[PDB]
Amino acid sequence: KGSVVIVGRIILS
Amino acid sequence: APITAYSQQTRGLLGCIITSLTGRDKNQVDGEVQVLSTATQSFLATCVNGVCWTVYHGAGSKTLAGPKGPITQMYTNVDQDLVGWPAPPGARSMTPCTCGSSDLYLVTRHADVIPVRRRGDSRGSLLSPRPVSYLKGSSGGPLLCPSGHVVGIFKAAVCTRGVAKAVDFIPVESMETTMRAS
Ligand SMILES: COc1ccc2c(O[C@@H]3C[C@H]4C(=O)N[C@]5(C(=O)NS(=O)(=O)C6(C)CC6)C[C@H]5CC/C=C/C/C=C/[C@H](NC(=O)c5ccn(C)n5)C(=O)N4C3)cc(OC(C)C)nc2c1C
Ligand code: NA
Repeated sequence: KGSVVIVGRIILS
Repeated sequence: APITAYSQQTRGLLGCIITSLTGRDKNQVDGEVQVLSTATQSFLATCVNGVCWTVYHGAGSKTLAGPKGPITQMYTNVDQDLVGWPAPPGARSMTPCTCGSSDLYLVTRHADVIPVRRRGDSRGSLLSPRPVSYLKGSSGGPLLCPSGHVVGIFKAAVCTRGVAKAVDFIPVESMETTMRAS
């Protein structure tokens, strides 16, 4: 019942 | 060239759990694609025109942890499997694809950029079949035109015997209708 969390990212080139 | 990608992890197990409970994420946000996690699942989100879009089957009705506290979904469409939150500051916002190329790419959570042939509005074929285990956790990941503009987000895999030959996606068109409706 918590929030969704950003745990990482993807950088596009 | 061609389109390439890499991933950077920003949080560990413990921090993710705590941020989940507080709804507060003070971390710097960057990149076109966010790797998201809930208590039980991980998946992707793509930022397009200032909204971070993902699948309902990952996010449900949940808020997104943010710098000012939990962010409420601005768009929720259950049957279309689509949700969106206003993109936190720092996410790189993608441009929807115009030209209408049928030569696509799917970007996975592993930051691979894989060739897809668009077969219809919401469908594309993986030019090389992949194991379903490889695609798992990539929902919400972008399908891109050759220019790098976004055609939609990964929704579901068509698979048999553990191998996926094709993917269903949510077209940027469905995002605008969802925005127009609400
Ligand atoms: C065509 O429209 C669809 C298709 C599938 C949907 C859905 O699928 C549910 C959820 C969805 C799914 O797993 N998506 C994926 C995924 O990675 N999910 S995930 O990230 O691991 C997750 C878990 C945390 C979210 C992309 C697939 C990766 C590999 C997963 C491989 C193994 C499962 C195959 C299955 N394929 C299909 O269901 C399928 C293939 C062809 N058709 C017509 N349906 C499938 O992809 N899914 C079942 C859930 C859902 O939930 C909403 C109703 C809220 N809505 C869907 C809708 C609308
Ligand atoms: Na890569």
